[PDB]
Amino acid sequence: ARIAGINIPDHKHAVIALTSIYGVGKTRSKAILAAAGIAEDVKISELSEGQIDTLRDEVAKFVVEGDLRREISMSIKRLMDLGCYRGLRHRRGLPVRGQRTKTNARTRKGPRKP
Amino acid sequence: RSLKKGPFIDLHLLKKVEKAVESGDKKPLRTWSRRSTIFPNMIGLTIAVHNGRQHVPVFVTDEMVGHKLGEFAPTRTYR
Amino acid sequence: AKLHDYYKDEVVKKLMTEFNYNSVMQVPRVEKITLNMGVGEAIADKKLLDNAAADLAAISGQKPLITKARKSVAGFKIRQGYPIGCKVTLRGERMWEFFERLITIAVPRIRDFRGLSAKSFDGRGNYSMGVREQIIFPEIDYDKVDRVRGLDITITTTAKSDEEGRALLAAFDFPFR
RNA sequence: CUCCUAAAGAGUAACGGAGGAGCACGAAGGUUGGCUAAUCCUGGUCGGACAUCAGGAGGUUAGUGCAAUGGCAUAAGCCA
RNA sequence: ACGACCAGGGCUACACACGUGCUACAAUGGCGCAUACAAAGAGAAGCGACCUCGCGAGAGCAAGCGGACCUCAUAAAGUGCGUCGUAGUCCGGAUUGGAGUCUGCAACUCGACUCCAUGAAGUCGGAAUCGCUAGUAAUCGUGGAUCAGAAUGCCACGGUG
Repeated sequence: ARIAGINIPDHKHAVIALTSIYGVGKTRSKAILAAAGIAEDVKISELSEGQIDTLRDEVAKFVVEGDLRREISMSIKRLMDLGCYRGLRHRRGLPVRGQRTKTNARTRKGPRKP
Repeated sequence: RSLKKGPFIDLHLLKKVEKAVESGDKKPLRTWSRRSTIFPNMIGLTIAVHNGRQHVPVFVTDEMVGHKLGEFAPTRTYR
Repeated sequence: AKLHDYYKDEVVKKLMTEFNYNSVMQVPRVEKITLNMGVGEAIADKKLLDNAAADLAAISGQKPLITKARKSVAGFKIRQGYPIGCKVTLRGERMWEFFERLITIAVPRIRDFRGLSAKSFDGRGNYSMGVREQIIFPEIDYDKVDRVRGLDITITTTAKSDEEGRALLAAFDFPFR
């Protein structure tokens, strides 16, 4: 159905359906299903509404939703406004973690332009 | 990414910072220790960090604590 | 007429002293809620505009009014008289039964809610805000969604200034960031 | 065909100064009922200088199947 | 001084072009649990078990081993069961944010690794072009040199074939 994470997860195995939330991967999905009491191989259908309310109550413990997007934007903005090395690498769309820029920077640089 | 057994700072820079804060506002601190960590008692001072040829003036703010000094002095020129 | 009844008994006498009005007729009112859906891209195909207006028909229970282009402009390459968007104005209790339907259901649904702005006033006491998603309403089901088109909502009040305007919706517990 | 030359009735020439027409429409005709612009400002999902929405300013600076002139709110303009 | 010492920086840049590789685009596959079968090597400022703590990288304690004895060291493809059911997906892992570990005087430029989160391109590749004839190609792991740390490279080893 729908979760406190607005997003609407698909009707499939709960462990994989909960991954559709921004901020919930496989490990956090397994942890949510374990702390809630729901099996991992059960679909989102066949789940009572009282069980979805339980899943919401558990996902409320994590910062996983536009809130997390806001915290990531805040960190990158702090880096850019600080003017440090990583801030400059973020400003110019260049790799931040020491990767080579002579070749192979296509994820940060995008499609090549002559 | 240094262990959690305490941050690193060069001793000469540490003593320079204590002498600068105990003696009131001073001139920029000329240093070559780009690897030193910015500590909270350096907030307010402007440290001139070497970048290879010059000493780049860096006015320290509370948002810089935890960074290394060389993070605010680029070493390569690109236009 | 929940907030409608809540209007004539509660928010009038707190406002009557808040601005020290001499007559009850001086208190601001809420005339109409008009929902606009500017399609813009219906010129490519008009099969999508009818179902677009079908959504707006389900949000308020009123058959929408298809607006036409007032004049030809090539900047968006339309000739005057083309079906460009639909709209619905709501008055009376159908406005009220909708006015609570969002403030108590339309508020707690928007993704990454941060609260409404207090600066989005016309300057003479009328509020307007736009919702980006249409799946925020209970009526429109997520299963049946061909597009994610939003819509604008403006609040027409008899208030004379924004201060009297913001004071009225604040009495209805409006989220003001 | 329209304006000016044309000398405040009409008319008035030049290889004088400027523009148009050789159609369109069974509704763009008749009638009854209703309606009132341009532009700009402010606010507002995508939406931008410019789309649709709301409000204020403004008062016909708009509109009139087409040139110009004279008209047009009782609208001759717009809708059924 | 074109000699010598030092600190910091650079050799790691980045519109772009090429060579050589690794990982993929998936179902002859991904994931989960269970389980089978190697060879060749290295080790004393070294390899470091067992046990305890940690989600993990690792940490503490502390045997044995100059080694057919001890350690690295659990081979992996495979096989059994379950699931996914052709979707940019339970494919793919880039990139980025946060939190850490270890080496090292010191991980900013500019280390490796771990955890959480995110989830680019990519759905088999134009012209053209390469290797390979049998335990070969293809594919799957393992070890060593250099080395404080830093292998998708190099050199070697076996499994299926």
